[PDB]
Amino acid sequence: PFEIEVLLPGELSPAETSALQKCEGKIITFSTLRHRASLVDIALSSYYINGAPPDTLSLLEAYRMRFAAVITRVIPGKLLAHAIGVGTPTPGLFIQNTSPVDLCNGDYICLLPPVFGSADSIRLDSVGLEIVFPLTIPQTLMREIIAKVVARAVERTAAGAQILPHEVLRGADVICYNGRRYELETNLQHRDGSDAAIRTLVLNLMFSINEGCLLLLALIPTLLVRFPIYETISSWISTSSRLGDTLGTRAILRVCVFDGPSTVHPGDRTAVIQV
Amino acid sequence: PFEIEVLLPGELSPAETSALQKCEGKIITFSTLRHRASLVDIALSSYYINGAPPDTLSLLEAYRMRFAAVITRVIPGKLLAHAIGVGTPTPGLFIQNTSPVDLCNGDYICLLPPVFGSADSIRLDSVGLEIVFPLTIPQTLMREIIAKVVARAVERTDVICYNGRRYELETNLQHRDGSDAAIRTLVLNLMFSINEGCLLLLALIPTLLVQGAHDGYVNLLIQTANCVRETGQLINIPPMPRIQDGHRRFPIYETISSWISTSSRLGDTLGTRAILRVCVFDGPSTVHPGDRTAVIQV
Amino acid sequence: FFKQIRSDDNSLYSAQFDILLGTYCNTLNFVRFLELGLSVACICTKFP
Amino acid sequence: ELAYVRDGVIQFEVQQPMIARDGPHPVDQPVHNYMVKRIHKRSLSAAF
Amino acid sequence: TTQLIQQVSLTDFFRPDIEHAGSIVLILRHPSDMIGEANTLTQAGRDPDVLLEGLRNLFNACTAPWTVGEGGGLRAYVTSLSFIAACRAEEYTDKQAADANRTAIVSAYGCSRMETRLIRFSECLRAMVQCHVFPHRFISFFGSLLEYTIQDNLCNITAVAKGPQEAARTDKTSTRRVTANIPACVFWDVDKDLHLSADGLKHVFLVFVYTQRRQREGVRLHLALSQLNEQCFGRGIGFLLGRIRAENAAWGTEGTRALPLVQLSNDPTSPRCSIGEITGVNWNLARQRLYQWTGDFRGLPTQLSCMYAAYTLIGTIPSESVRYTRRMERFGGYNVPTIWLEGVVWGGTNTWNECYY
Repeated sequence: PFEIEVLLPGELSPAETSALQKCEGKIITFSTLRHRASLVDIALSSYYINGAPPDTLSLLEAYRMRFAAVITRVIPGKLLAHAIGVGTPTPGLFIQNTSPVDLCNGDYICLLPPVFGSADSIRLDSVGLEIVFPLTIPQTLMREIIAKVVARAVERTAAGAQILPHEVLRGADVICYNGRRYELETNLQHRDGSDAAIRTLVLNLMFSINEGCLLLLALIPTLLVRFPIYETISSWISTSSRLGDTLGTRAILRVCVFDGPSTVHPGDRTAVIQV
Repeated sequence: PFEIEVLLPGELSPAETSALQKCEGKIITFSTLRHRASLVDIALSSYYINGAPPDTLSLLEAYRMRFAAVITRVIPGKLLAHAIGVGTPTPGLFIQNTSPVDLCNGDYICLLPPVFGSADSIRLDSVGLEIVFPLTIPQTLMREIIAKVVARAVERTDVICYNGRRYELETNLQHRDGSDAAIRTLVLNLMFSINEGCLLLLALIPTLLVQGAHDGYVNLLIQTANCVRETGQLINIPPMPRIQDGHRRFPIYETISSWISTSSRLGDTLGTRAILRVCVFDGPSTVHPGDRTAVIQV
Repeated sequence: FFKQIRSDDNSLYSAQFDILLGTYCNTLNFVRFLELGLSVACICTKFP
Repeated sequence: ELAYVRDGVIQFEVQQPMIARDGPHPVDQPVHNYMVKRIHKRSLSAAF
Repeated sequence: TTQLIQQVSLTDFFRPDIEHAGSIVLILRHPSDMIGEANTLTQAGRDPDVLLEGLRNLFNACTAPWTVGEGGGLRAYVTSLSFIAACRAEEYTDKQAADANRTAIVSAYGCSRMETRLIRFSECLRAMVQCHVFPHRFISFFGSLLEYTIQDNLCNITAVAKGPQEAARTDKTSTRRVTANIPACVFWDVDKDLHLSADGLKHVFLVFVYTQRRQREGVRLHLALSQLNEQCFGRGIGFLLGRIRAENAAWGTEGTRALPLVQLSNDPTSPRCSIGEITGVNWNLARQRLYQWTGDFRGLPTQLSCMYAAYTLIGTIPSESVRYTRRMERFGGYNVPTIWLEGVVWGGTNTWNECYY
């Protein structure tokens, strides 16, 4: 069984130690797998690129390019973890729910960057670094969640751009799972993450669809009864393939509960199996 | 752990057995999986489609059709290979770098036929066959090569910059029966990626061109694009229709959802899928051509 | 303070102590006036 | 038994002398000092 | 080497008493999500609450009907494969095997409030595929049944999750080993239709064929066993289902001049619209015409209205030259033709691939 030991720093405040101990079954993400590592690899500081803090697109790409692990137990002077990597037979692997939606038996686990609300995370001001944890969600909901957030962004952009708004609508977007609705982003104000972390994402997702469903028409005008024309096709194919590889869906864990409560709520810890 | 044992033909010369032992960590393909097999299926002769050596586009499909395997310790008599595709635990797996480009940690591996200069391959004059080995390149290079090959095929019916060095592609398309299949599978996705939602995205073009200025970022998005850059100053885009049932429906949802699945399927249908991930323990961060790395099953 | 564990939930096999690695101090010396070479610059005497 | 050391510590204690002078300024006072120092841990590895 | 999954549920769709050990068991999502998805994905023009009408009557003919809405954990979670096979038995090609299994599951069960339950479930699926709420995202998969305990109308069952089939110990039957058993109606191997050799390793898939017409929809359930690749199965299925694909492409949606962009961009002396006027001061007289195109595309077949199948990998068989055996044995008080699969390793994540072509 492969395990990682994260070295706890010296001279840490007791409130911070307790806050860390509270986060028992949480997913951390390591760049290169090694038995001994430091807190700089776990902190957000290792995730940001080009100097600026990371984007949602950057986080989605890092979640693929980077390896994962789960915290197993916290010691007043040490911190351990177990990988979900190569072949390790981790016994008694348990995970704590971080998403507002519920989970049941036989659901597969997938990772996301925080999109709904502000990410909750530990932050040591003594050392001066924060440790953000990725959201865990079932598989059947992530496609819908991504589509809805991009649609909300594009609708906001369109309402801003058009001289007049087309406000007439159905109410508010909702996500229902296990007979429980979420009702995300009630108010129009509080543009916290409207264009803070999904800006480049929505830009690229608009551009690719525009290119595609304009090039089809430009190539064949029969549909509705000086110029390269080939580098365009090349670039479109390349961009579409890269964006699809980025916005993938790959299950990482399966919730297997034995002799326990089937449905679990945000905050409970459940034993899972390595897929 | 599943292993397939390839029976080497007898009477083999010392030169040929040494050349084969040189091949230690390479990928091979099997049409049908079984514990005992022969050398004919590994031979290039098994790739023949009608009566002749295959084409690039036919190999691109044979690779998806066939099961994959990785060679391991070879003995003078037999040839040992482990499987990849079917879910099977393999501890301590490794692959030999066959591509001219270099690999680093956390890189997904794909499989493409030899597109660069004449492929090195073991030849057996006594047996009368040769064994070509597939090339392994990262995902970005794979996507770019596939896009360029599809564009060249369209043109018929190439330079690539990676790590600051320019490589040249010579593609083979002497066959024709398989060239139109790529066209068909491209146009199918192009047609299915259209629905009632594109109207708003196309009308949102003038504000996009506006935001392009005083941004410094969208300009690059605009320069690589040609269709929108030409249409924003050439088409009028009549203003707007209404929605049939706008009181409970959301029409910009399907155009953003279905496109995700279309894009995820395109990258796998046009070429090959990801097969492995490189993750070396206690090794170098980057690997040079010809060296071996420890990789994990996808 | 009250708590009870179901059967056995670790949190007991966590022997973590603190050690003191000894102390170090210093003892200053004392300088006498006559032992210095400056005493040959004057004649000192005691007058109660 | 170093694997469970959990931040051992060491400390010092020094005191400095003083001079007897008299004039248009306040008098001195013997002052004492106290320091403390922590440890740092690092390992070594080799393959076979 | 193998793992198990337990869950308690109501026994109105599953009876661990009569069902043989080693049969497939599936689970269902909360029905409350169906309406939240239907009212937002229903095609324009169609009525969105016909599913609600079809759904309410299902639980109205089911025990404890006053327990819908809260989802406290005491609903009809799991179901059996033979149940859906009997609900849609009028659509399988093997006429006699279908109807035999139907009468068998009717008689072995309560047989009093069973026929009504079946017809409610039938139009329930029919209304499910009426507003694009396709029942391939609400039906998951569990392993073969291994052990069960029931006292009345409520059962606790445990099944295998993934791994070898005969690596467990049922420990109460005659032998301690079980093998996979399926009704002969759902079994459909494609290689013997595609005319290729059947040797080596073969994968297992579940398919959901969809028919979309006016007031006539159909949904079967087939357990395909083929040696074809992970993704190549999609191209293989279309060759056999080429009829329904074309039927749907014409009867799926039942509820304008081109523009020469490349032509007028290849030639000069066309009305230009340089960035100097899009800066945003008078952007209406600059774009007065520049073209008209009178263009709009509202009613067109989407990739979701032409879907006809959705498959998913379940398990493989490493032993080459499989020898599946078909025979008739008693199921309660009636005989049904069952096919027996031996040595099948479960696994694979629950991801559905939709064949829309």
